[PDB]
Amino acid sequence: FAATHNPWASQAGCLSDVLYNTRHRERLGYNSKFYSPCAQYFNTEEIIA
Amino acid sequence: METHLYSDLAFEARFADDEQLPLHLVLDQEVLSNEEAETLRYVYYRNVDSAGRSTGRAPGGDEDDAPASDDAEDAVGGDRAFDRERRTWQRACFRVLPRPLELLDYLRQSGLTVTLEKEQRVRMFYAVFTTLGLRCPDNRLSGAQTLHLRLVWPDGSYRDWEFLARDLLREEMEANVARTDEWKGAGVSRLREVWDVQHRVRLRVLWYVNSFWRSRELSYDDHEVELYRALDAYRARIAVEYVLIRAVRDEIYAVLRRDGGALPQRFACHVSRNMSWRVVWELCRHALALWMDWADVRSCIIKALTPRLSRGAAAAAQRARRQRERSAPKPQELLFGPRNEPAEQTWYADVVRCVRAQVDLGVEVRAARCPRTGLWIVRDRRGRLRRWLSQPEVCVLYVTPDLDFYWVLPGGFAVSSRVTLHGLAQRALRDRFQNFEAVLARGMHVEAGRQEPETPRVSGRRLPF
Amino acid sequence: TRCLLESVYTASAARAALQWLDLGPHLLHRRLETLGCVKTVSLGITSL
Amino acid sequence: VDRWIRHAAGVERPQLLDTETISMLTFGSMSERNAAATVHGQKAACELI
Amino acid sequence: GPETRPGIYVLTSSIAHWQTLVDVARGKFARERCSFVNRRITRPRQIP
Amino acid sequence: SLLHTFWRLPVAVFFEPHEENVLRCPERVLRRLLEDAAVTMRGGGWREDVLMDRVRKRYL
Amino acid sequence: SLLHTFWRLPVAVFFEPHEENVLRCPERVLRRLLEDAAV
Repeated sequence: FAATHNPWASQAGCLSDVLYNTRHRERLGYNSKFYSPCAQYFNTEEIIA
Repeated sequence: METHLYSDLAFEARFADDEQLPLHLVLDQEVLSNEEAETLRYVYYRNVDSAGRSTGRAPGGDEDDAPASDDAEDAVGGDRAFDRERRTWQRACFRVLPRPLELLDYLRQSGLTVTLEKEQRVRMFYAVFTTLGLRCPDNRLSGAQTLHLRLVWPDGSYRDWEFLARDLLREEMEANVARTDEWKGAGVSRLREVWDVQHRVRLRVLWYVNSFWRSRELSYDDHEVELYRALDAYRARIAVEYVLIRAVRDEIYAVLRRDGGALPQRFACHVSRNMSWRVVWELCRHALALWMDWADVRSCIIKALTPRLSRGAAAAAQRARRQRERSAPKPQELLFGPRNEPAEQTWYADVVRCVRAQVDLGVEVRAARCPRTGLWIVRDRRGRLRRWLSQPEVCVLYVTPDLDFYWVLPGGFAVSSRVTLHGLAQRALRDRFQNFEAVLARGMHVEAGRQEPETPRVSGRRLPF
Repeated sequence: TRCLLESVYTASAARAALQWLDLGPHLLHRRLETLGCVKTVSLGITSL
Repeated sequence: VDRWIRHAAGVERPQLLDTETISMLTFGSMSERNAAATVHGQKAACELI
Repeated sequence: GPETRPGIYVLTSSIAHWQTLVDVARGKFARERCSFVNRRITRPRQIP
Repeated sequence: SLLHTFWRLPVAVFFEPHEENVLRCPERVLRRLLEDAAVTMRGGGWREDVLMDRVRKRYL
Repeated sequence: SLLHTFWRLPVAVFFEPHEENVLRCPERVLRRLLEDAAV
C-alpha cells in the first residue's frame, strides 16, 4: 500500500523501463536471441494488451 | 439606426474604465463594394495618439524600438508581438442594410427625425452602420490623434483606412421615461462627410444630439507641432514597405557589384549560342528602373512576409530548424522506430515587362526542383507550366518562404541574394500588415481544422428574413 | 499506395530487407534473383 | 576512456562490426560463444538498480 | 544526380525475340538511358 | 518520288541547363553605364514624397 | 558579352511546348525591339 518500492525502476521512462522494456530496447539495438529475464515483467504494452 | 442606440448606451456604460467617445459612422459604395459588403464579417478600430503609436501597448514608450535584424527563427520579435497587436485592436458594433435607400428618407421612415440646415440628396446603394471610439485620455482631446479602421472579410483579407481628428470635427467641434424614446424623438443633429488621410475614401459621420458626450464638457485643441508629430508617425507607417523595397533595390545593386555580374544559372530554361545578350542586359536595367517606378505594397515580398509574422510560422521555423539540424540516421531508429519524411515550394512573384510597360504584382507560383538537374523550375498554381522565361521582353522577380531571393532575366539566369530588413524597426512592420486570425462568429465551427459550410451572407438579393 | 502498404509490413526482417537495398545499384542488380511463384502456405511462426 | 573501460571490465570490443552486421544484429543473432567447460550448467542471471 | 532509387515493372508483352524487345525497351525508356549518360558525364572516374 | 514536302522535326541546336553555365557580363562598359544610374538613383525620388506632399498640400 | 556554357557541343531538342520555349525571336525582332526600347 506504499506508492512504489523502487522509484528508479517503475515509471514509464525511468532507467529500467528504457533498459529492459523491449519497446524501448528496440530503439537501442539488442541481440534478439538473448534472454534477459526482466523482459517478462517490463513488457507493459504486452501486459496491458 | 439600431446599433447606434446600443453602442451609444454601451459607451455610456464603459466610460469609467475606458474613456472613448461614441463616434457613429455610416459608409457607402464609395468605400467598399457590394460583394465586399454583403459578406463583411466584423469591423475593427484602434486609434493612434499624437506621441504614442497605439493604446494597447505601454503608455510611455515600448520595447518595439528594436529591429528584427534579419533573424531566422523569431521572425519579428517572436510571437509576443502577435498577441500584443491583437490586444490593441478592438471589435466594434456592426450592421449592413444591403438594399437601396435614401438616408434622410430612411431615418424619417424609421423612428428618428432629421433636422438639417438643408435637405440635400445622398443617393447610396447600401448602408453599413458602425460606431467607433475616439479616445479622450483626459477631458482634453487632441487634434492629431488619428483613428484607424479595418474591414475584415471571411477569407482573412482586409483593407485599411485611417483618418485624423481635424476632419472628423472640422465643424461639430467649432459649433459648440426611457432613454431610447427620447433618443428616437430628438434624434440626429446633422450629417457631414469625412475623408481619410490620403483623400481616398469618402464616408459620412452621424452626430446625434442626444449623445451623452455632449454632457461631458470635453475640451479640445489642435496644435501645429502635434500635427507634425502625427505627420511623421504617418510618414513612418507609409514608409515601411517602401524602405523594404529600397533595401531590395540596393541589395540587388550590391550583389551585382560584388561578383561583378558573372552570375550563374538558377532556373530551368534553355539557351541558344547565337542570341546576343547586350539587348537583354539593357532590358534588365530598364525593367529594374520600371519596377522601381511601379513599386507598391501589394507585391511579392510583402505577401511573402505576411504569413511569416504569425505564430504558426514561428512553430514551423523551430521544427524545420530542428529537422534540418539532425544527425546521420542510425539503424536502430530505421529498423523499429517511426521513420522520417517539403514537397514543393510556395513562392511569390513579380513579373515586369519592358516592351509594354506593364508590371503584374500579385502573383502566386509553385516552384519545383527539377529531378535531372539542380535547377529550379516554376509551375502555375493550377499545374500548367509558366512560359514567361521564354519571352525576351520580360523579367521576373521571385521570393521564397525562406525569404531568399531570385531576380530572373530571360534565359533562367537568376541574380541570387537575400532580403534585408535590418534597417527597419518592429512596430510599423507589425501594425501595417500583421496577419489576422479569425474569431468565432456565425457560420463557423468550434474546433479548428474543420470543413466550412457556406457563409451567412446577409443578402441584398434574397429575402433576408 | 506506398504509404498504404508501408503501414502493413511493420516487422524486423522486412525493414531489414529495405535497409539491405541501401547500397550501390550495379550490385543491386546482382542481389536479386528470381525464385519463382508460391501456391500454398501454412501460417505458423516459420511458415512452409 | 572507452578502451580503458573495456580493459577494466574484461569484455572486449565489437572488433569493428561492419555496416551489414549492424543490421544483422538488429535482426538478431548469437554472439557469445560457449566457455571452456560447464560442470554446473547453463548460466543465467540479470541485474536491476 | 543525388538519388539512385529505382523502379520495378512487369511487362506483359507479346514480343518473343529478345532483340526486338530491347528495341521497344530503348524506345520507351529514353529518359532512363538519358539519365544514365547524364550521370556518366556529370560524375566521371566512377563506375555505373 | 519527286520533290515532296513532309513533316520533319524542327532541328535547332540548343543547350540543356547546368549548374556552372555562366552568363558573363561586360564589366568595363555595362557596369560603367550602370554606375551613373546607381549613383543618380540614390539621391532623391524615394517615392515617399509625392503622396505626403499632396496630403500636406491639401492642408496648407 | 557572350555567355560561357558548360556543354560545349549543342544539343538537338524534341521541341516540346510542354517544356519552356527558348528565346525564339530572330535578329529582325531583336533590332526592332532595340528601336522600340530606344523610341
